[PDB]
Amino acid sequence: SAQKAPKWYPSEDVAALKKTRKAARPQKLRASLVPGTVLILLAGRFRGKRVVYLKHLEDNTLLISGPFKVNGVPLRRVNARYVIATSTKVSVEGVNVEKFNVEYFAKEKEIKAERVEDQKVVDKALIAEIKKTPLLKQYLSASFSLKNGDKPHMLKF
Amino acid sequence: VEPVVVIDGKGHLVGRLASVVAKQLLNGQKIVVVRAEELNISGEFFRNKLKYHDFLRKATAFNKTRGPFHFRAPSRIFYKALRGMVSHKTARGKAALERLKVFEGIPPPYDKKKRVVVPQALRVLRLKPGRKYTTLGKLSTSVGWKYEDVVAKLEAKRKVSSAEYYAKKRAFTKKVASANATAAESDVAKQLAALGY
Amino acid sequence: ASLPHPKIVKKHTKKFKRHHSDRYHRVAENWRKQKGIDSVVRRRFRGNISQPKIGYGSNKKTKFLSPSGHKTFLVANVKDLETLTMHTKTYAAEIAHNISAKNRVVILARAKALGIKVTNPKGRLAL
Amino acid sequence: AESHRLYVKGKHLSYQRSKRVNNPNVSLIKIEGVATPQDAQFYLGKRIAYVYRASKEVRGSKIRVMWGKVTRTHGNSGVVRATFRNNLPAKTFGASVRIFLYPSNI
RNA sequence: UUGGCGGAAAGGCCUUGGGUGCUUGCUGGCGAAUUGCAAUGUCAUUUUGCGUGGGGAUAAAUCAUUUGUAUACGACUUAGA
RNA sequence: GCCCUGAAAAUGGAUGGCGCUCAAGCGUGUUACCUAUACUCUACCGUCAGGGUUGAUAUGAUGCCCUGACGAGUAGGCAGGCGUGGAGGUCAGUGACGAAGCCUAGACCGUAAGGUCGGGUCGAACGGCCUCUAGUGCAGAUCUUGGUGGUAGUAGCAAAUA
RNA sequence: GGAAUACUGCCAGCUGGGACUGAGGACUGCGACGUAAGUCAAGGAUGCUGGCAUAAUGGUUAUAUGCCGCCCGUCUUGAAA
RNA sequence: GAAAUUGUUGAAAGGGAAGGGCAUUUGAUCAGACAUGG
Ligand SMILES: [Mg+2]
Ligand SMILES: [Mg+2]
Ligand SMILES: [Mg+2]
Ligand SMILES: [Mg+2]
Ligand SMILES: [Mg+2]
Ligand SMILES: [Mg+2]
Ligand SMILES: [Mg+2]
Ligand SMILES: [Mg+2]
Ligand SMILES: [Mg+2]
Ligand SMILES: [Mg+2]
Ligand SMILES: [Mg+2]
Ligand SMILES: [Mg+2]
Ligand SMILES: [Mg+2]
Ligand SMILES: [Mg+2]
Ligand SMILES: [Mg+2]
Ligand SMILES: [Mg+2]
Ligand SMILES: [Mg+2]
Ligand SMILES: [Mg+2]
Ligand SMILES: [Mg+2]
Ligand SMILES: [Mg+2]
Ligand SMILES: [Mg+2]
Ligand SMILES: [Mg+2]
Ligand SMILES: [Mg+2]
Ligand SMILES: [Mg+2]
Ligand SMILES: [Mg+2]
Ligand SMILES: [Mg+2]
Ligand SMILES: [Mg+2]
Ligand SMILES: [Mg+2]
Ligand SMILES: [Mg+2]
Ligand SMILES: [Mg+2]
Ligand SMILES: [Mg+2]
Ligand SMILES: [Mg+2]
Ligand SMILES: [Mg+2]
Ligand SMILES: [Mg+2]
Ligand SMILES: [Mg+2]
Ligand SMILES: [Mg+2]
Ligand SMILES: [Mg+2]
Ligand SMILES: [Mg+2]
Repeated sequence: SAQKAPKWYPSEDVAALKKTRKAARPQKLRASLVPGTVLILLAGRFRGKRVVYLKHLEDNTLLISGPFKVNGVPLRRVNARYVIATSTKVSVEGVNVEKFNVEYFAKEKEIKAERVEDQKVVDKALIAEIKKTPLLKQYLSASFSLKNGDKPHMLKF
Repeated sequence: VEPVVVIDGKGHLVGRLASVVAKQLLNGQKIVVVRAEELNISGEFFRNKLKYHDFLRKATAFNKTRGPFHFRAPSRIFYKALRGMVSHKTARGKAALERLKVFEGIPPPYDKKKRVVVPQALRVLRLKPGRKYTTLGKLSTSVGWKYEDVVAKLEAKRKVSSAEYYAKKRAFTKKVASANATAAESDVAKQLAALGY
Repeated sequence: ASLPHPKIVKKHTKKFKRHHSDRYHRVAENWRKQKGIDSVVRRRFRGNISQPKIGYGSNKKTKFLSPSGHKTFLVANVKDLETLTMHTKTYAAEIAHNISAKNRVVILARAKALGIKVTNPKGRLAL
Repeated sequence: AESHRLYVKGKHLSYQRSKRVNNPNVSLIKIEGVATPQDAQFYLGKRIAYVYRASKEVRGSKIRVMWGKVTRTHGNSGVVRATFRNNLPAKTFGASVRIFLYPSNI
């Protein structure tokens, strides 16, 4: 032959995995993520956009709204770890929000009419609350950018 | 933090200033040094005149041409102290040194641009009072430099110009104050005040 | 088409080229350990060629594995090939260089049939 | 919005090194605005980018990025250490670099 | 566009007159999504070749030959419509 | 105590260099920071040691499996292996539909000696495995024979009248 | 006279940020919390989401960049000599 | 029909040798993957 055949050959039986022990416990957010808190997004498509926190969801994310009619950002998912939690807050008492969950955003282009109509519903309430305080509406439309002489490790936000 | 930093090297101590500049380059900050002839050196004039003469007496015996090169101008004296603190024989070295310009007097592009000082190299700050020291431009004509009077002449001329520039500017900021006043005490004023502004 | 096997680590991938094989043509690249009394290599001064020692010995569990997943087995004909039937997630075939163009169509065939992998198809391959 | 920047400006100073041996695997970054280690703690873990130009287009782009994060403080004056996925080119000592505000705990 | 000033490397600076876009000084009407939870994003300026439409300008150096204020050879210095 | 004198040698030079004067000097003290092949934890290789285990039960019992510790090296000792000519045996082994040989910043395997493969070139023979055997591995020996460079288009080709 | 505080030490006191690792591969062990059924951070990582197609990534190679590297062989206490 | 050595073509680098080590940029090159309803 071209080579003396092996004397062994291992077992082609792919074995099972050991009973792993990693429960999946809930994620407690940091004490600065109160729903209705204005958030600075730091990455992705709407980086720099100032934005209002709506709801923790089960894939650890945050429900964001913009609101759309203020700065163009939709009801959206966002990861806590790419967000500066500012120290301004809007009341979120008038806002439904309980219909929104993971499966809402589920990958099942065009835009559903539901998304569009839900937007207006949630938005108009937030916009209603935003207007009770001056220059908050503008502040939301302006983008955040660090300036010459800003040192993040000092700034309050 | 700035693209270029221009240093009025007046009243500074040669090697300390040299030192900060050599680091500033190696980290990629473009630097121009100006008024290199009003650079200071600790110790009385004679000592440094003597020290320089040592430097002079060093030359390749078989061909003084390839010998250590004794540059006599203040800029060039100062550039020596700097090169000594950079690894100039490597590309990184050369690159750093290409971010540096040194001038005697302050020539035209810079003459109308802000210069800074380097407090940790300021003679007046560092040197103990009473302690004697040396002026570079005076050290230089001492050991051969040819342009001490030509620079002083162009400097006095720049100084006239720069001060009428300043007289006019100071007269303008007066105006904006006496423009301001009206709104210095306005309602918006008070609101800004509430914020540190 | 192959087993588990952990992430194949290689530890030291460059060749080990005999000292001064880059100096003189007469000195082959094939490794040879420096013996001479002063030699900087044998004495291991900083900044020289590293020498082979058992520390580079590869993981017992991913050793001999080609990137695919299988130890390669030299195969010179059909019967040679057919040793590998049961052990198809473990080995692949390399058709010995000296196998005629016409015979390699056969072994490629039977392999196909048997689900056996071939490391070097495209043999003396037309087109 | 003349300003669009969501990062702090950095310079690439050195590899980690002794007097005569360098470790390419770690880079010493100098974060603008950071004087002391106490400050530089803010940025630990935060992602760095070096951004360079090329000739060959890739993702329809002639601009590229080398990514990595700030990992530990260095020395007494706010210099900080960093590892990148690959390892910065050393031609880049004294080049600009970018330190982002994420991962955030603000 | 009206005046000026700048020669240290000035190649830049102030000033006069309108024209034009923007104006977040203020008050409204719209837009943004789906780039899907970060990757991937504003394009800066060098050269260099080609393309067009306009304005423009229309030579010299070398080889060779020659001089000998020059010369080992190159080089130097002359001369030739 | 520090500083000054005492203090003179031959290329131009050395607190390592620059340069430093309430030091970047001398004495002392307080903290922080940088960094070896060392120390601590973990993966992997090997070596050594201790243990489990063919009880009827497919594929290595010089094996599989569990555990701990250790790793510098000339001269030198032993061990495990790689490569070459020829011999017994066996793959009813490869081959003119292309052996061997050669070339190849092409591929894969081995810590390594090396092995394997593609493309090219070629043209009649040649492998693997168990063993046997030695005229068995080169960088050196002012080694042997042969072949070739740099030197270099260089020294030079100027005695004897033309 | 009654306190505070510093300094030092202890806690099987509570907590934030950052880094490297994830070997093993059914079960068997020691526990923990539970009234219980059960649950667990208890003899070694899982879960969720996303990216990649003449590509993400990895190997080789050339070059550049930072640091580092004297000529081997030999006799010798000592060799780049 | 090897090597030394050489011409040509093509690629690259070169401020008083060249060559080597760790690391990465940049270029060239090369891979390992494959099977899921139409
Ligand atoms: Mg808007
Ligand atoms: Mg001084
Ligand atoms: Mg050096
Ligand atoms: Mg010795
Ligand atoms: Mg370091
Ligand atoms: Mg200039
Ligand atoms: Mg990112
Ligand atoms: Mg003459
Ligand atoms: Mg003497
Ligand atoms: Mg001397
Ligand atoms: Mg002493
Ligand atoms: Mg001291
Ligand atoms: Mg002390
Ligand atoms: Mg180690
Ligand atoms: Mg040993
Ligand atoms: Mg053998
Ligand atoms: Mg043999
Ligand atoms: Mg023989
Ligand atoms: Mg047999
Ligand atoms: Mg052949
Ligand atoms: Mg024949
Ligand atoms: Mg034998
Ligand atoms: Mg013989
Ligand atoms: Mg012999
Ligand atoms: Mg030989
Ligand atoms: Mg020899
Ligand atoms: Mg020898
Ligand atoms: Mg000839
Ligand atoms: Mg001749
Ligand atoms: Mg002769
Ligand atoms: Mg595992
Ligand atoms: Mg690929
Ligand atoms: Mg190379
Ligand atoms: Mg060196
Ligand atoms: Mg060197
Ligand atoms: Mg002797
Ligand atoms: Mg020796
Ligand atoms: Mg022939």
